[PDB]
Amino acid sequence: TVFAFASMLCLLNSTVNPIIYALRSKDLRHAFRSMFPSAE
Repeated sequence: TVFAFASMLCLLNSTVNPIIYALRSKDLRHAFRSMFPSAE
């Protein structure tokens, strides 16, 4: 689904990435705001 990539990129990238997350660690950045349970 490269379209999902181009989309997430156009979105998650253009709207927040060329600042700090860039794209590395982004994987955790949003997942953190969308996944991290903080159990341990």
